[PDB]
Amino acid sequence: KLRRVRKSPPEGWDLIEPTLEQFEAKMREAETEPHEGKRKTEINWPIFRIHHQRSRYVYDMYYKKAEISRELYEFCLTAKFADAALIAKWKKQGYENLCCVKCVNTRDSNFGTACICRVPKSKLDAERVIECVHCGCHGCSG
Amino acid sequence: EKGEKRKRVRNDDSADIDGYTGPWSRFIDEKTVAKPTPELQKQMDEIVKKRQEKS
Amino acid sequence: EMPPEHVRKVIRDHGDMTSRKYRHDKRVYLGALKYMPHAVLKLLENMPMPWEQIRDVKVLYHITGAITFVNDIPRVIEPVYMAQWGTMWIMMRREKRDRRHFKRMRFPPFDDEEPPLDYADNILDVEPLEPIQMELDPEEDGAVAE
Amino acid sequence: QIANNMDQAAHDRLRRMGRTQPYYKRNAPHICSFFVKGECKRGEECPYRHEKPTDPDDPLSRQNIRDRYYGTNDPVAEKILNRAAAAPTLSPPADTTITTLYIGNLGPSGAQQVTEKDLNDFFYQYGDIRCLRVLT
Amino acid sequence: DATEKTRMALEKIVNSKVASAAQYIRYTPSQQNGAAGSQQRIIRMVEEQKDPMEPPKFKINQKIPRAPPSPPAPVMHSPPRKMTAKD
Amino acid sequence: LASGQLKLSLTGHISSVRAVKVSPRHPFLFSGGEDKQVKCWDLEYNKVIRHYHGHLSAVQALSVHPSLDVLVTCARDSTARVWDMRTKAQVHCFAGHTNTVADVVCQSVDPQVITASHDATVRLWDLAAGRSMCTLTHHKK
Amino acid sequence: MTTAHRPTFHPARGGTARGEGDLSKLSNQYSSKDMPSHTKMKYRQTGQETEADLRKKD
Amino acid sequence: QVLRQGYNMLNLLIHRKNLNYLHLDYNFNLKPVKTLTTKERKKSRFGNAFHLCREILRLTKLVVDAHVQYRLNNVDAYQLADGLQYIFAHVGQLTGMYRYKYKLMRQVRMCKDLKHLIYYRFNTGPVGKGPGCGFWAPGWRVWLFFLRGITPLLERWLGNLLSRQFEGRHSKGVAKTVTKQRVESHFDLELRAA
Ligand SMILES: [Zn+2]
Ligand SMILES: [Zn+2]
Ligand SMILES: [Zn+2]
Ligand SMILES: [Zn+2]
Repeated sequence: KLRRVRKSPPEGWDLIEPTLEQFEAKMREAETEPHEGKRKTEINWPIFRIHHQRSRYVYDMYYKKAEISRELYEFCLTAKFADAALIAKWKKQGYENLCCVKCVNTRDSNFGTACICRVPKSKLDAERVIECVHCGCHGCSG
Repeated sequence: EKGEKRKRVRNDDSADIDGYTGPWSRFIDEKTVAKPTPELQKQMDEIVKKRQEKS
Repeated sequence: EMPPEHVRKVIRDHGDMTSRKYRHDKRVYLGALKYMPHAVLKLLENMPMPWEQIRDVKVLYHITGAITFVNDIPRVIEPVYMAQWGTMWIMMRREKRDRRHFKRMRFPPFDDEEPPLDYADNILDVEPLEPIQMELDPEEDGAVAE
Repeated sequence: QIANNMDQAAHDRLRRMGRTQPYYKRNAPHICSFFVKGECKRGEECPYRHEKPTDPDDPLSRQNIRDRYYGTNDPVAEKILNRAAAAPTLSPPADTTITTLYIGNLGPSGAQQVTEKDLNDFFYQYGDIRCLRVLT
Repeated sequence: DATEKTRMALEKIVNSKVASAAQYIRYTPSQQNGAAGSQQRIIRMVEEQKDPMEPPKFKINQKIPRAPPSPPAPVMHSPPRKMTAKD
Repeated sequence: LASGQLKLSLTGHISSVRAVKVSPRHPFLFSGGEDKQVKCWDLEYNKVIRHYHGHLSAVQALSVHPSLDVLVTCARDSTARVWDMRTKAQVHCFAGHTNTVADVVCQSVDPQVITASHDATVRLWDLAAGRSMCTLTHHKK
Repeated sequence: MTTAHRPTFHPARGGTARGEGDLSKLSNQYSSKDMPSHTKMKYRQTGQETEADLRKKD
Repeated sequence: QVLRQGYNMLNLLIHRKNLNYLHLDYNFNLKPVKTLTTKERKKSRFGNAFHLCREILRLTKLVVDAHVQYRLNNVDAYQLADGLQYIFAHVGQLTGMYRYKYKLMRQVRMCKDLKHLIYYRFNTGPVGKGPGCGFWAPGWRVWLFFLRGITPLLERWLGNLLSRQFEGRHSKGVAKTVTKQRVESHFDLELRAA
């Protein structure tokens, strides 16, 4: 990754490097863990889950905590440490807990609806438990 | 009428590499595995055996 | 766009397609065959130029792993590109002038029974050795060097 | 064959045994095999049903689409036909000299009672009444 | 009028032959026990997405006898002309 | 026509040419033959631009529709076949007759196709539907 | 007796091959010449001695 | 991936036909694993769609393996570039493509012509004969323009291969045309019919 961004990490990369380096360890384990004893839908879920976490950590450091400068935050977007297109959603009102961009692509669904996990729980038959097939998200709206 | 929800074990600490559960927060109630009672097991054990005894 | 690891996982799990777990997908895997010459064409078009040690390419991949299409068209500014290959002519001549023995690589580079390598296990972590690049002079070539 | 069948008596026999209410339970999910195995690892997220299978000795568990379509050896058909045949019926007595029918459930006397004209109009439809006796 | 009517009628063939190699429906069922209280259903019919990478699904190398001909047209001849044994 | 002089001899059928029609609306000559071929000759090049393949035996006759871009052809295979003049697609096969179809003629109104056969019938065809809506049995031979 | 080496005494018939009687019965294998070709239709020019004008032209 | 895909995808076609006595090795050579009966050797005779696809995948593997060797740090950038240069000049000697498409001799010639063009300008002065001429771009381009036109051809051909492999072969009662030897028997048909 860092080879492919040419400039050096700008300012306080040491604050985020040990955490990002742990997400890398997580992601490689998720790639190589056996697909046996798991649903054909389940095995992809940790990938989307870890990719959500890592993007969320970079995002929270810059926006909520302000512990990294914009140049270091934008560096993480440039170095593909965080998905700019997922962070682009968490800025939108009503999307601030979105699990993955695949769940808001309405075009890919049979009827042109969003994913069911995007329905607010108060609008469900709220005893109902959800695990959406795209990522196992139980509900990510309200 | 003219026309409560459960609570979820949220841990939105994004740095908590092991502990974070964003959208994947379970309900605190959530019965993540279901197994029949031993009475129902014994009935259903013979059912699969009768199916398998066709051989 | 979505995580690189998704297609990697999918491809790795579907494996050699002998397992019955993905028996449903075998028929999709065959139907992709008529579009395989397209995937070859788009891949070789996007092959890195020798001054690039890695090129990242946009891919469009079947959700089931069946085919990967390199979705780019690689476009160049032809003075920059004529120039970039101009420097290659200089460097490669200078190497062939100056190398004692130029061992050409052996073809095929892998044996007929050698199974293909996995990018993640063998090639992702080994840092690439340097490309062919002319050392541009920062004073004379300063309009272009950076 | 079926567009033009006219046995109105057979139509009545069918009407009087067809289920009137729509039975919706035949659209519930399949029973969860992992729950039959005792190991449903999805818990309350499982869409499939967590309940007793049909006992495999009951012939209703062993059905074939071809049997049910062509109408041969269908278990549920035989369970219907038997119970429809077991229903009680009128049948005339061996006394071939008898041509009398008792009629009942006429209600009490007064405004609830059927008139003799009521039986006259309903029953002269079928044949020539020799006598009608009313017992209000 | 005949040319245009016939043209578009066989255009539908050839276009669908060289291609061979929201919307709703309001439904008034006759089984009036019905949907709850309703003389009519209304349903959204979406079209299921075809996978472009999926090959032809089913065998069509089957062969079966032709449909029997349309029933005999009466033969409508002039009466037989008698052949002599000389003929 | 006026002087009888042979302008051109066009060669290209494998065997006997036995249907020939000049299109009323196109610079095309259509021809078919005992070799099962049906050929469109572009008279602006004197060359076979299109083939219509599907006949199983000798093409007996063909007729070019007066107002559609449609060609109909008979054969010994007891079918008349209707062709899209442009895409060469077989828009209909008139599988009514029971012996070789000897003649066909086209017109703009219904019946757009009329066919004669060695089964001694004449048939009138609905060219939209592709079904014979009359059979004239009156011929003995 | 030899009888396999017989001619067509019996009549030929057809009209039931691939894609005849139903447009879905075309197999997706199609012949090399079935490609689209000559798709712009030519027509005869105006004033070609057309029938009604020819009739006028006694 | 494209090599894994293509390799898997040709293997499935072998196994779809139950030709389990053939083996497709990883460089895409198709080896019979046993001596073939007349039945087996007839039944397993794949045509030019399978093999031209297989040989295009062979070429692709030569290219990607040249890059993989570089990326394993066991070839340098100069040997990669010379290696790519060699591949695209000698496609007609590292692959069997010409067997399934003799018109490809047009491109084989053209990459031989560009090599003489490039080398005699490259090998000038102290730069002598021998390996190292890695200016691979002219040779590479030739095969991309080959692929431009072969892509729709194989798309159609592999479609026809697949469709009869899935739909079956409908071709009963297709009109057999009349050709050189068949003319004289066809004249006698139509004579006797008339
Ligand atoms: Zn999601
Ligand atoms: Zn979802
Ligand atoms: Zn969600
Ligand atoms: Zn379950």
